[PDB]
Amino acid sequence: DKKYSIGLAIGTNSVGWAVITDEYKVPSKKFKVLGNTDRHSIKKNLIGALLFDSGETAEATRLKRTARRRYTRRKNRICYLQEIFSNEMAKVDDSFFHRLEESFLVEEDKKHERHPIFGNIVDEVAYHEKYPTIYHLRKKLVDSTDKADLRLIYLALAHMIKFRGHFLIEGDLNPDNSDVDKLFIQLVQTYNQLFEENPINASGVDAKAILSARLSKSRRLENLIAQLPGEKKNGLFGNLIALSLGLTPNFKSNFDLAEDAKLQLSKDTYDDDLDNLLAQIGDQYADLFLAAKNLSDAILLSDILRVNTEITKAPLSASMIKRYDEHHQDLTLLKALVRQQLPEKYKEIFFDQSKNGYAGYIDGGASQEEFYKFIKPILEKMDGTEELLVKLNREDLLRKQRTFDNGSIPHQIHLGELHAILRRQEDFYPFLKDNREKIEKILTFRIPYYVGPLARGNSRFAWMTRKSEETITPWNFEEVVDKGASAQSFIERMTNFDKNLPNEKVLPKHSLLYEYFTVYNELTKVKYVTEGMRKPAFLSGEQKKAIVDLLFKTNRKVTVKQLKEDYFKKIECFDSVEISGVEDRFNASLGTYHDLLKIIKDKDFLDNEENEDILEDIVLTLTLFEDREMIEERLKTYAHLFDDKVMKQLKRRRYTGWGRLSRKLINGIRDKQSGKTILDFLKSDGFANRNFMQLIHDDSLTFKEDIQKAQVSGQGDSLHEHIANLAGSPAIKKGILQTVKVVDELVKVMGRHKPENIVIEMARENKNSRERMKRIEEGIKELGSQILKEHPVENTQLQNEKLYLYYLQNGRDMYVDQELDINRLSDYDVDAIVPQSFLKDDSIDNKVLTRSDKNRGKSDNVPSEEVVKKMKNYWRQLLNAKLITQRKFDNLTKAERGGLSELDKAGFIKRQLVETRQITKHVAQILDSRMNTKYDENDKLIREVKVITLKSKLVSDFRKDFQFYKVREINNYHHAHDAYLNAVVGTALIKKYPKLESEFVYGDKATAKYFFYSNIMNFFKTEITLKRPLIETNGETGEIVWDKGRDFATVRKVLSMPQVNIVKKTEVQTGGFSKESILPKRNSDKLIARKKDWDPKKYGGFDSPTVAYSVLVVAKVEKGKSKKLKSVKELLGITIMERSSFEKNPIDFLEAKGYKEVKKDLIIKLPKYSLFELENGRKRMLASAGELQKGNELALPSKYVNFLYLASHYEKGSPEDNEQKQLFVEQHKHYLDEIIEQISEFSKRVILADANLDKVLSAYNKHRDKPIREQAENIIHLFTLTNLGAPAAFKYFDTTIDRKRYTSTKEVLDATLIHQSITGLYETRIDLSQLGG
RNA sequence: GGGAAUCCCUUCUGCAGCACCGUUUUAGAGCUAGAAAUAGCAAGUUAAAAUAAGGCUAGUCCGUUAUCAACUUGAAAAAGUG
DNA sequence: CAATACCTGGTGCTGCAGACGGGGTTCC
DNA sequence: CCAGGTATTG
Ligand SMILES: [K+]
Ligand SMILES: [K+]
Ligand SMILES: [K+]
Ligand SMILES: [K+]
Ligand SMILES: [K+]
Ligand SMILES: [K+]
Ligand SMILES: [K+]
Ligand SMILES: [K+]
Ligand SMILES: [K+]
Ligand SMILES: [K+]
Ligand SMILES: [Mg+2]
Ligand SMILES: [Mg+2]
Repeated sequence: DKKYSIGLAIGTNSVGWAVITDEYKVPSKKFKVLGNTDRHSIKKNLIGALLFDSGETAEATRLKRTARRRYTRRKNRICYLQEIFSNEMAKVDDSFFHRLEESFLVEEDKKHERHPIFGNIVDEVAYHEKYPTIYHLRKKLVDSTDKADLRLIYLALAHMIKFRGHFLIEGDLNPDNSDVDKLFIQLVQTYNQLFEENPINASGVDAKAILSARLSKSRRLENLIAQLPGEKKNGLFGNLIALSLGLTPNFKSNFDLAEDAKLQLSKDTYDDDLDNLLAQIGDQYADLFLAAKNLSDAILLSDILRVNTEITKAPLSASMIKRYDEHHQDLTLLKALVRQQLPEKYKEIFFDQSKNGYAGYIDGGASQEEFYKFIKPILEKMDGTEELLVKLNREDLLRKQRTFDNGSIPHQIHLGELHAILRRQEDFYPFLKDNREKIEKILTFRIPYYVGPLARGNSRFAWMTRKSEETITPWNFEEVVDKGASAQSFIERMTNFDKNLPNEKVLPKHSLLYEYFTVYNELTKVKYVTEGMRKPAFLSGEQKKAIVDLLFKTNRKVTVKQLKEDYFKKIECFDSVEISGVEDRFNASLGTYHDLLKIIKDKDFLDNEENEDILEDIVLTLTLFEDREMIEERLKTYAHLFDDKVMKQLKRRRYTGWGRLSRKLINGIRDKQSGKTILDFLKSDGFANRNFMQLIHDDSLTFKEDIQKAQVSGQGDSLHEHIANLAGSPAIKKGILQTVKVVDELVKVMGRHKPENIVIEMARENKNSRERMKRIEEGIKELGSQILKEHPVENTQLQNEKLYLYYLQNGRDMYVDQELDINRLSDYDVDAIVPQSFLKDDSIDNKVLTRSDKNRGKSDNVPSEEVVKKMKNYWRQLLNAKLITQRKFDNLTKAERGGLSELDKAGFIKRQLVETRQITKHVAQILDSRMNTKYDENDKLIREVKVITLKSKLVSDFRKDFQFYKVREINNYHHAHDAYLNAVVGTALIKKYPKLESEFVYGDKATAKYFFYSNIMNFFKTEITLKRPLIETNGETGEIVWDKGRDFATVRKVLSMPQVNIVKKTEVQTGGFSKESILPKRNSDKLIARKKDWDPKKYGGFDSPTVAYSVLVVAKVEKGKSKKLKSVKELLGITIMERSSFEKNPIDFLEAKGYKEVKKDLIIKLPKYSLFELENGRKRMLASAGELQKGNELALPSKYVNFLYLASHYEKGSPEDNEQKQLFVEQHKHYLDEIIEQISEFSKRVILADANLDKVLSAYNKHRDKPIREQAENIIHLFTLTNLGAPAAFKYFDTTIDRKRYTSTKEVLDATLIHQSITGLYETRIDLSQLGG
């Protein structure tokens, strides 16, 4: 009675729970029932499962929040411009902005004339005739010298400001890198300057048309190279052109380089990458690569601007007008062609918005892509459509001006047109001259990402600090906003403090002191032996100093070969030396030292300790800030120390990331007796050579004492705060908090008696096609492969394992250097790099596509050495293209390092059994600290409750070994059953082997451990491979842990119990008010106004609102023309938008809806999934205010569940055991009819879907000659009809059963409402029939 | 067992700053023949404004995450109840 | 009222911090 | 993908 344990199964949508006794039995209690029914108590088994909707991330909320801010600020830009235009526009047209503001209104509601620009129909029609698009007006106002109407000037400037373009490019544009011809010519000039003996004849080469052509980068490269005889695309000039076109050329073979020189102008590394390449071949080639960069800028701009820039200063608007003119010409030609050749199709093409013709393209919902797909065969079917087809395949036919690709347009182009119009019209309007830079600033200004929202103490997201308390504008931003303090707070609010010194900021990752620390920390544990030496020796202080000065300060990376040859041979005169503590090359390195040595070119400055501070500060500025102007402002204090050239090169250098220790810990605090810092000991510590860990843990030093003193205790978090700050998915965090609440309630159930053990098991948890396609595109263009050209793929298709592996392997076998056939993927094998017997990893990271798995070698180990020798280079190419990860490459190449040792296999099995994920440890810590709170005489924790953590494989193997099978589709009982089995297995496992507590309980020979952990669960078995007692006891205590004659029967009876407390968490719905779609006007009271005065009957709006929670209303409503009061009882869905109004005053809200004399005390708040019971135990859940969900569980008996598992081949064993299971299936075939009858009785009692049940019965009687396996597999599908929750469709073979929905909630108003606690053991039942007259 | 620093990374959480579309109502004089029903043709590419209703704290801020059985108290926060 | 069937905001970019899981060097 | 809103049909 008093002693019990708890089993828990923590999932993303469920928390299973069970209470067990000494004999692994589940108790049952009488629980009091509250309410107004005649039932005063109820018998409950202490087993169940809480169900809840998934916890959501904050991402969608954040995207909507930032979009909201962007809409507000766009409006503010327009408002700034209008404030500038106010007075003079009032002189010209005192209602122009008023007409713009009310343009959306219907004429009935307009307070001014309905024509926006000019206020009369003649002028308006004339305007549209002269300027059919806004880009016509923009080009005119840029080119013309005449004084223009102020309203048209405003419209042009406002159109530029409202849709200003991206900010991906820093600086200014059109810096004479505009022409592709001239930059190509200059690239030829530079190349011919370096290679006089090998010049290129570029005469007659139309570089403009070739490089700006609308074709793939590689195709344009091929076109240009074809125009150059004796020049190949992978030559030097070909690689430069490929770099300008945006490809990833490898300049290695061009310059006979050893280090691969892959360059892409888009990658962040290029600025350093080039500097690396230029380090090997010299700086004579710098001019060449920079000329190629200029050419790249030219080609990128030629993508956007398709017009000659010498006829107009508005090339973008001119290109839009080109779109318009070609659209007009081609539409005229297409209309004439269709009239002549296909006159019957003309109406469908140009009049039917429902079809994807021109009518649906302009008036319907047809996109440019859909319109091209619809009209492609029509153009092919006709004659004279040759050039129209050319334009269609170029995606340049009948184009609009506002299109999806206009995202390419940089803001500098709109800025050029804006500045041009201002320059034209400031000659006539003085306020345009005085406010020119102001309007330009309105277009150009961005709030920096490091500043955040410009709040004033009412934003939990803001961090900006102001230099003065006044309104921030785009023009006073630098003066009002403290950009320095704001940018510093942006980082320091997120960065960790030193854990050893909690009040000390952490050093920058690339700090010189930090890398000195890391290098000395690694170097102090290096040992070496020679011949005459008796014992390996540490490196002395002088030796480490010499190694740093000779190797670490002359090479970016120091290898063990460099250590042996460049020091031990050159200095110590050793011909042979054995090194330990480092393999291949040192992990740490003085990278910042070499960066700054290249930049400032003063090694003595870098080595002088007096400059330490300065250098540190500099790196800090390069790490703390990312804006080059702010970096310049901060480095200005050291301008006197370096040349202007060095200062510029220093500006361009930037670092990211932070270390993990503070400067005060590394080189600040000093040991009391020695007076030496941590770094001082790392540089020299006699013959002990203590490292960081030893230094801060040595009781003979002051470091440990000072670290203990420096720790501070912050304000303790709450349970919810602690769980929220955990590192994990918000879904599993929701599960964790629910688990803790379940444990608290269970302890209260057991009379505040704490359990003996708590066994917890956390489920392994596994758009995305977009990320996969991004990976494959990047890796293939980085690879330089044409696999996407020769074989096109949709991102969705990549959800196929084998095809995704095909593209990740560039269509090649991973074990044989051969090509694979896409059409033969069904014949190929997917192989685990490390076998799944050892590592149960089914990720693409551990899988590989090969023709035959036989070719991997031996199945017991990692791929053989022969395969590695064959395929290592191909694997390295796949690695550098990110097509395979480093771990995948290392597992693939482990055979050359000995392959899998026996220790590796032992560790793999141990991993399969012992849980090591950090989040599970955090849950165990939470439970352990809540259960165990007292301390003993030695002030050590008293662990009354053992928190055991198990992995899912233990209970899964238990179920499969002792035929306690699970079928998830039958019902939700399997969560509770998993919890029960977790408790049983964990308690029994630690009872049998107490020494396992260290492995399995929270708190403080390889063949032998492999054998042991593989045979840890054999004590449950009676006979193993190739016998054991029926009673299993503990060896030392003699206590019984498992009775194989009685306890298995207990587990069976527990899993057979029909009454299981499955509780669906009732939740108030939150989030969006309704569907986002802005529907057109319609006569319906379902439409919701998008603005207070926008009557949806005239303006359209939203519908489909989400009900936050329903409310039971008992009141009277007026009836008929007489308004006679009639008593009612009904459900009112309070929408999310209505919730605040309803809660502020419920009576006023309800009376506004029409209810009179509302019984205030009878108002019942009913969230989603509110439980109601009707007749014959039939239950419903509240799906909404006008729909219900299935509220019952189908407790299918255990015999039928195990039969369904075995018959369907759900998941083997000995062939004799296989045939025993097959013979049992065939001997119990009648279980099929018995299961169908169980389902039918359940559906007639509870589901009440006459049509669906009859159709299912007909479908079952139709496929009775089908194989037993397939019939069982589809019986599994049938349980969707009876599953708890929302109805859904399901297929029995090819017969589709659509969901029967409960579109009415009238009945629950007279049924019994059931309020359940979190476990469901405590209930309050309210007979709703006793409400209302 | 647990933990630390470094290397190669890997995956995910949280935050800020932007762009392009979409949609919605209005504006872009449709014409001719019919009494009209309708028929024959012309035309189409653009813009304004909104983009959670809105809020007070009035900021170039905030408004979709997390958390929530019932009951007794409680203004609430919370505690308590089988 | 029951069956039925439709519908459902999307794309692209920049910058930053952190923990996580897992191979390796060294330690507590 | 779900699964609740909506209108159409009856
Ligand atoms: K009017
Ligand atoms: K050629
Ligand atoms: K369209
Ligand atoms: K190494
Ligand atoms: K930085
Ligand atoms: K100077
Ligand atoms: K919520
Ligand atoms: K939700
Ligand atoms: K509940
Ligand atoms: K590690
Ligand atoms: Mg707004
Ligand atoms: Mg638009």
